[PDB]
Amino acid sequence: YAGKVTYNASAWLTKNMDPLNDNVTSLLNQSSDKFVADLWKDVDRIVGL
Amino acid sequence: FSEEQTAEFKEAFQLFDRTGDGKILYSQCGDVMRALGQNPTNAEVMKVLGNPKSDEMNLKTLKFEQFLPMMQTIAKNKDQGCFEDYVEGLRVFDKEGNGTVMGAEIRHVLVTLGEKMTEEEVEQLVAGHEDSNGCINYEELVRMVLSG
Repeated sequence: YAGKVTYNASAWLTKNMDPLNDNVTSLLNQSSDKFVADLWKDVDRIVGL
Repeated sequence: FSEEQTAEFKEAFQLFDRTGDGKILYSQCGDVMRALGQNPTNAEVMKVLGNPKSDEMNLKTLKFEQFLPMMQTIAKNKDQGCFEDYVEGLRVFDKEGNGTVMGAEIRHVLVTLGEKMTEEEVEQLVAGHEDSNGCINYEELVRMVLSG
């Protein structure tokens, strides 16, 4: 309504996907700190191939 | 020491007696040192005891003027273990770093390492300081032995 907006689409795929080295991540999962271990316990979602 | 508190120190020694005979043994010595104000390494005691085995440790007697040089020799004592050393001391078995350990390992390490404890020595010390997952948090357990 409030103006024609330009969006640009380069890199959006991996933005709606979020991939990472699952290895370092699974170790961030097994961390010491309550924060890092709460923050990263969600390892399942990271994609590797 | 002042004759003020030394009067009191004497009384607690006298209240350690078994019969009245004036003679607290090389055994109970450790508790008298404690109860006055100390927390000796069982080594600190053994040092001023003169290195006995169980036999003459049980058989040899002390009197107060044999004890007061001992209590005095420790008291103005070398290095006294802070909160910070102690937590890291228990932190050792935190498989990751968490701030927490299972009350089974903790009950055990004190019954296997350093100046080893009995179950009796451990349970009274530790119990009710695990949580609803059976983790003892060490940080408070350390503070507990300090302000006690």
